[PDB]
Amino acid sequence: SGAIYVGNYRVVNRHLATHNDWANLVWEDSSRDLLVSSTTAQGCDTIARCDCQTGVYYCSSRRKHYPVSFSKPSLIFVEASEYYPARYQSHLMLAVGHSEPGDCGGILRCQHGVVGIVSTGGNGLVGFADVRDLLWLDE
Ligand SMILES: NC(=O)[C@H]1CCC(=O)N(Cc2noc3ccccc23)C1
Ligand SMILES: [Zn+2]
Repeated sequence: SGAIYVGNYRVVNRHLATHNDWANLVWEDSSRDLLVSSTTAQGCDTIARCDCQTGVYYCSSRRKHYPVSFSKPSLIFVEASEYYPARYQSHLMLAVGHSEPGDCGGILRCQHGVVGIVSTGGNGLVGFADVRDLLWLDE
C-alpha cells in the first residue's frame, strides 16, 4: 500500500484504488497500473522532473529503504495476476531489490523528488511505475 499526494491529487496503484478513488477519478491507465484521484486537502509530496536512474525506495515487507539503480521507463511483459491478465505494462522501470505484492505503493525518490511507486516484482526484482512524465500533476 501507499500513495503520492501532490497538490489536489492522490496517485495510487490502479489495482489498489478504493471506491473513493474511483468516485473522485481524474485519470487512470490500466497499461501503467496507475490511477489519480482528486483531494480536498493540499498534498505533502513534490514530483521529480529529471532523467535520474538511481534513487531510494521504501520496502514495507522489510520496513526499510533501499538504494536502487533502475532502467529507463519502458514496455515490459508482466505475468497474469488476480488483478490483470498477462500483458505488457508501459512506463515501468526495473531494478534489483526485494519486493512482495503488498509492497506496491512504496515510493521511489531521487534528489529531485518523487520518481514513481512500486508496481511489480518477484525473484529479487522490483518494478516502479514512473510518474515523472505526468506534468499536469504540478498544476
Ligand atoms: N503491476 C502489476 O501487474 C502487479 C499487480 C499486483 C501483483 O501482485 N503483481 C504480481 C506480483 N507478484 O510479485 C510481486 C512483487 C511486487 C509487486 C507485484 C508483484 C503485478
Ligand atoms: Zn532526479
